Amino acid sequence: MDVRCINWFESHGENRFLYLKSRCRNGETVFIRFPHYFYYVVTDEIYQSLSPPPFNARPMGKMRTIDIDETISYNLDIKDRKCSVADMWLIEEPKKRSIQNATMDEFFNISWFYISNGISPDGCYSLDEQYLTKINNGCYHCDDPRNCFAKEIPRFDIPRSYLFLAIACHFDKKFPSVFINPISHTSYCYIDLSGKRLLFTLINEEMLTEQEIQEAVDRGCLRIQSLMEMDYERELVLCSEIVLLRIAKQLLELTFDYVVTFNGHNFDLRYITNRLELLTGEKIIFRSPDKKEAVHLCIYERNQNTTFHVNNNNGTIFFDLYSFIQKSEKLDSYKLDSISKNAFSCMGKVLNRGVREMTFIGDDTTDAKGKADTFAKVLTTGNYVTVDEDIICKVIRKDILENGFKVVLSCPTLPNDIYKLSFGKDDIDLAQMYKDYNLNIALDMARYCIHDACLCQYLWEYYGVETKTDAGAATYVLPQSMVFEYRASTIIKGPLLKLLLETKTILVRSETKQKFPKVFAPKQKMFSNNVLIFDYNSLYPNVCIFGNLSPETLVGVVVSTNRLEEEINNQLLLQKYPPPRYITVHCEPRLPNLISEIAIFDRSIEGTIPRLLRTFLAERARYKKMLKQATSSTEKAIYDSMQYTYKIVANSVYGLMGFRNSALYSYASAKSCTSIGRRMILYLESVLNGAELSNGMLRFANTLSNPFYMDDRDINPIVKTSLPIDYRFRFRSVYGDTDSVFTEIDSQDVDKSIEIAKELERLINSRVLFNNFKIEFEAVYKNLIMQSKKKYTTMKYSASSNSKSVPERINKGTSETRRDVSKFHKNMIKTYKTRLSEMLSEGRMNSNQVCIDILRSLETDLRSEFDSRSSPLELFMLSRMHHSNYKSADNPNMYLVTEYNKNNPETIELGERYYFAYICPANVPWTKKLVNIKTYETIIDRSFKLGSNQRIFYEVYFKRLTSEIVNLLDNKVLCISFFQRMFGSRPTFY
Amino acid sequence: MTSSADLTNLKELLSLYKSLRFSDSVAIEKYNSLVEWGTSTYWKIGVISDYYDEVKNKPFNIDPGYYIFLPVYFGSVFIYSKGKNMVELGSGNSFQIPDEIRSACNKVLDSDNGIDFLRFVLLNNRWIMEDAISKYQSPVNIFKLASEYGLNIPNYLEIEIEEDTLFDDELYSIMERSFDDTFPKISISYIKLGELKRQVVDFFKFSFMYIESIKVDRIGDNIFIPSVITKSGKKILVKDVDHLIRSKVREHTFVKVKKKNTFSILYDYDGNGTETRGEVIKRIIDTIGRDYYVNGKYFSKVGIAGLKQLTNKLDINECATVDELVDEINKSGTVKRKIKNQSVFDLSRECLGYPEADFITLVNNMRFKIENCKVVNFNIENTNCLNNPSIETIYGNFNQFVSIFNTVTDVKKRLF
Amino acid sequence: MNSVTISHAPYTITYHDDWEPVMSQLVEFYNEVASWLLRDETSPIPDKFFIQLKQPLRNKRVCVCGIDPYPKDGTGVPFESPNFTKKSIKEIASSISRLTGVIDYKGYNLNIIDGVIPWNYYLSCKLGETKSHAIYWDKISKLLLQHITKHVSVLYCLGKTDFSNIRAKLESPVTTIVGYHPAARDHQFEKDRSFEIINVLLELDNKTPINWAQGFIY
DNA sequence: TTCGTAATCATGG
DNA sequence: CCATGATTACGAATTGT
Repeated sequence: MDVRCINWFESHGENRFLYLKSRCRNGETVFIRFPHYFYYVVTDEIYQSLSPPPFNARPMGKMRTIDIDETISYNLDIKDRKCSVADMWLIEEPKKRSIQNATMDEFFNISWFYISNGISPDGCYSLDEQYLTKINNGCYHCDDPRNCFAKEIPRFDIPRSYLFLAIACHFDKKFPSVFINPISHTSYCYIDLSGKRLLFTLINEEMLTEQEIQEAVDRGCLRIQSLMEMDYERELVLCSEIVLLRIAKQLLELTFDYVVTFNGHNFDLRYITNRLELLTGEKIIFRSPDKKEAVHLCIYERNQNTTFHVNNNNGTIFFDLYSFIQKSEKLDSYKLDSISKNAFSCMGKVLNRGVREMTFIGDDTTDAKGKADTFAKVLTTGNYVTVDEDIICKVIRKDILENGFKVVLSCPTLPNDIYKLSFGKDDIDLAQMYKDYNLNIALDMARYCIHDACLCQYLWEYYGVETKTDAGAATYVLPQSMVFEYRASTIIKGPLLKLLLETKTILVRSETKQKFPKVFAPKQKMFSNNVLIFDYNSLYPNVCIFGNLSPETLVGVVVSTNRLEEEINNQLLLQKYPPPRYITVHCEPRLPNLISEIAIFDRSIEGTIPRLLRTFLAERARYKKMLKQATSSTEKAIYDSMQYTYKIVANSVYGLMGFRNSALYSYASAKSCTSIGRRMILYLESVLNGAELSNGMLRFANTLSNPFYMDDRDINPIVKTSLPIDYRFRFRSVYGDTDSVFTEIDSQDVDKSIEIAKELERLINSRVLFNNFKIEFEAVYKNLIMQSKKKYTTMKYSASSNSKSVPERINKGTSETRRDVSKFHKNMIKTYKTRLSEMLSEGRMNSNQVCIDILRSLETDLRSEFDSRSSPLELFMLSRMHHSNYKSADNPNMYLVTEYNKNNPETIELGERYYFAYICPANVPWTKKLVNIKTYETIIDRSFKLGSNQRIFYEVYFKRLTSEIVNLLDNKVLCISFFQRMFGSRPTFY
Repeated sequence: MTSSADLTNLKELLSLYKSLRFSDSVAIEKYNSLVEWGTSTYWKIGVISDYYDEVKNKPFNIDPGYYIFLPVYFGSVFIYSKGKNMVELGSGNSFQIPDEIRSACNKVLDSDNGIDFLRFVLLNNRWIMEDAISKYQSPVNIFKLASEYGLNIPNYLEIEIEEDTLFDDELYSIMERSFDDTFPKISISYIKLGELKRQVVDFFKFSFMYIESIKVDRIGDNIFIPSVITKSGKKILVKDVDHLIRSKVREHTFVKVKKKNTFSILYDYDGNGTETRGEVIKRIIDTIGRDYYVNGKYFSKVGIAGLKQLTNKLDINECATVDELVDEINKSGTVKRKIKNQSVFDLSRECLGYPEADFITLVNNMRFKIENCKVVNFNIENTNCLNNPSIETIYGNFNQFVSIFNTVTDVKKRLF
Repeated sequence: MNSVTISHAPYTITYHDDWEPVMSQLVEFYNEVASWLLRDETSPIPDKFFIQLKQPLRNKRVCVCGIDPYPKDGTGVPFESPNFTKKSIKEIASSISRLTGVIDYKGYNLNIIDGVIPWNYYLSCKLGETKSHAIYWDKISKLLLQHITKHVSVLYCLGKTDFSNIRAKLESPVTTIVGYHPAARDHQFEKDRSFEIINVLLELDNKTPINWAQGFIY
């Protein structure tokens, strides 16, 4: 009776229980039902003085309660912390009960259930049949979870079941609504417990005039008329709306394990449910494992932006990849095709050319290990392939090799040998295809829909959602379904509760929390010399450990409003509070009248936050080692999930220390952490800048003095290295923040830079730094143009790479998807960035010669475009969403669309996405001063031909373009002079 | 919401808005916090010159009826309302007054909720009553209550008017003789029964006269008020140093002056001159002497003395040497808590009567040297702050502040 | 005061001037909802669907809202019961009598009082199926509520669960209080003190109080 | 919760 | 007086057709 857990979910009826869904070795599904109680923590005297005795009480032993409230002090006579040591009791109430002096009230009931019962949310257990009572088929009841889960066993592999689905609706002019637009296609990917994978697609028949249905049936598709006569092994099935929706409702009702959809909670599921309701009163029903609760599907909202969730209670997890990707890691755009571009990419070699086609070959000897396999696996259902991140091509034939792939695309010939392949945008307009509906169009949309449905699966294995879910549930002590639904303040209560019980301590705030009230600027932007990147090894957790910065180890906070008291206090502080036992951290005063604020922390006994951080760091290091010494794929995935979970939970401490409604609120600790981090960053930045490498020695710009107090280490600036004698390099420091530091080396030989970076890292770690502060060499950047860490472009070489290596084109901050900028502006930005990157590698660039050259090029291009008028109108067309939900009085855009509606037979509704541009009489010459622009915007339709009496405002687009270009570049006076000469305005920098 | 605590808090806000007073910092902070709470919980909320009508300056016929007449005196005016501290017009700062009168005023106010606030008149450490403001009870009944506690009460006259009467200057003189008060009469406020609007009468007249010089006279413990003398020797009362500086008085020059039937007062300069207050302050200081520094509303000494200051504030006997000083300090048992609950810097500041803001600003701009937890040497770091002559005077007196600070630290270590 | 025409029933809607500047949007959202509503009989008749547009929004200060109209014998005016038989109106009348101290009473009409508007969030419902038209009316309800919110001072909600996240539904922040379930078990609605806080804020909004007794029927 | 453009208003060189 | 500077308001950066 060995079971592995999958999910834990609660019942929200009149009688509430808790559910365990588990699988055995064979593959059977077992549901176990527990009663859920309300957990309270009281003191022994409080327990002995309750008139109605609690339902059940369990001792916890002697706990020490500490008041962690902070009081200022304008002197050095500080009152000691008050601690109360007493026996403590834990009680369970079937119904909610209020206790006046209950403690530890910021922890969830489910976490108490787990920790008291000694059950991990996802372990493998040999259950006991004595305490389980059968009530239905597959649903049992348990009353004593403590003894039933006594035995623990090593994990064992189990199968799983998945559903992925996609929808394609009809639309002509606007975003579809349920009342006017039916479903054209639905696609399903299905994985059962037998391990067999099925794919199928349902096509509507109301757009398939009888002859087309007959020709499709003769072609090879299937036609059905009732619900009972559908078989899944048939790939394509033709049916009406009613039966299609009935099959959708039937499929959504099974007891799956994961129903995964990209943005399906807002559009797909809602669309199906509402359309089914309109067509027929029949509605989807979910039932509890005990067959006692029946609920209907109604998507609800949570404001975290708004994230939609399903009200299922049958144990299935309705997962939405969109929200997970949004809250997991940061991208430029969160479109499906953009994520596919960033995820599935490879490099291939051209084997054939000629006519309008090309043959690409891909193997592991070209890009890396596993990239070719992933690209080939996605290629099974792919339709369009993106090449060189510039062109989109239609696949004509594809052949999966034994350990690679080959593909033939319809692309123009290109003068190269190795190119980059990716999956991305599709050059198809669905509105036109829906206008002329024929069987070929229907089949091709069927292929698109099935590829879209499978892409969710491919992303699901790419991101490792299953292993990460299990790891997070185990570490956080939380049910699976809610691992990716809560913020940082909730995923920290489990480990914090465990640490509090292990240390036998309680922290209380017996007051109220009044609500008390940096951007780094790089020295230069265009670099043209190599940049070494270094990453700090978890600066905040390590420095919190170093300073013992915890709420319960704060000796006091001493403030002074005058130099008299400040000097006296500093003298008495150095007299009575000596190092290294204590530490004193200056901070910015919390009130305008204060001039000095000092917080004192004790290092005699380790705190609670440092203990949690040390535990997290040690576990992550152990899991890194275990992953590095592993060979199987499953073990590697599990270890990667564990290390990622520990990293993501250990990096949320600093934020929670500054949150009022958190369980780790500490103002003094937060300010101390920030100040000490700033001090360490400044010390490293000062010691690196100007340090040179002469002969076989390296000299730093300043003495290696500890910035906190006296240390027994040697402080000789000159350090002996083992690099070649002839090397003579001088380094500079440009940028530095919490998680990285940038260093500047004046050369272009990547191999020498890499070796010197490795040696410098070793020397800094062994000699310059101290205690548990260390750094790691990350990458080498070339052609660096940067405003901040939000926006920059460069070429990236990894640490373990040589001169003959493929660069990584890093570019972020720019969206390239903002559909209200231009079509001409984007192309100009791309060409000018390419020219900048081309001239930034020449060798003789300095600072004040790139700006003049780019300015002259911009002169030539802008004047040529203005005097030529050869650009088509479609490149200068902008678009905007129409909606009359506007405040104020007029907002002339409403006036413009109303006038167009009045003066043209074509009518624009309140959801139509309309095009507009700038047109003027052609007789006006170049204008420098600018006036209002809203009255020069005109709406362009399909039939609009630009008359000879009108032209387009080149000046507006040129001003926007030159503003964006001037946002780059170093010199200021030249740029402002150019801008004043051209458009007669002041540039808006930053 | 279900409990009535929220609606009780809401009517508390409504009452506070009905009696809004921006001068009280604590009340304003509490009101702002409550407004923030209301606009955060409910996502939104809807949230004494006006008490006086136009002053009468010419004779006019009066409406027959029952009226109450009360002289308005010449001096600084204070207002004290329930739930807030005392308020002085213009800036709204605070001041320290004995707790006995605090309790008496609280007992007066809490008896009747209709009394909005009480009016205080201060002139050269002399506190008297002028008028009362209540929407339900006439002040006549509460003069008896105020006199019962021993607190001084003014002269009020209740007169019933039957026929039309002209408020000519002769009537004003007859009324003033009827009052027969030694204190100066700056105006007369008279009220009609049953009317919430209370109104005042002040006849005005102006001319030009020559002042010989401006002197200053001793009033008490480091409190001084400027005194102006003329050719004829008549004394002109001055409101404060602020009135002197804002009236733009000039030495050995003819100035325009306000007159009443019994006394004459200087008045504000309403011209469009370009004179700057900064140079006027130093000119007045030079005319009156460099041994003076302004504590806001008054002037103070710069005398060295040194040791004859702690005895006065401590309300103890005279001291000669250190050992007997320590013995006499120890022998007292009641004042000890003031020593044991208050710092040293502010204690020295009170002992030498230094201003709060001025000294606090000064001590943050010039460096010290501390040895054996004692002050030994000091030196100025930035000399710009010396531009104000008061800064220079305080810097000159700082040589005695350091010594008294050392002595206070010595005795503090000796006691504990 | 003008009229507009609909392709489907009522085929004619008469509206007041204050409701003019957004009413046009309504018809655009109505021709895509009208066809489906008429399939099943609804209470009341479609002819009384938009009679609440008559009360001008200039002379109103407080708003009372209901999630659904009366399932049976609907008349159009929200919270109206001439026979005084509905549980909700009975509870409202009893609470008003208790608050005002009036012992003898016969009926109450909320439309008589000047300053308050009787409003329903869903303007139609099927008999025997409470709240069976949320999807049909959603957009129209949001539009009308956002318009009425720009004229009323304080908004008093009915139903804790129905309007739980009403703050997110309205973009403009406006003084709002949520009321309890009118027929809540354990006499929860008896202890409610919404009428006092309503006029406390109304006075705080520099507005005259509201004479509830005006709505009484004798 | 972000930023960037456009129209308006307001202040010291 | 007005170029210069600083506020205020707008609206997609949205995602699913």
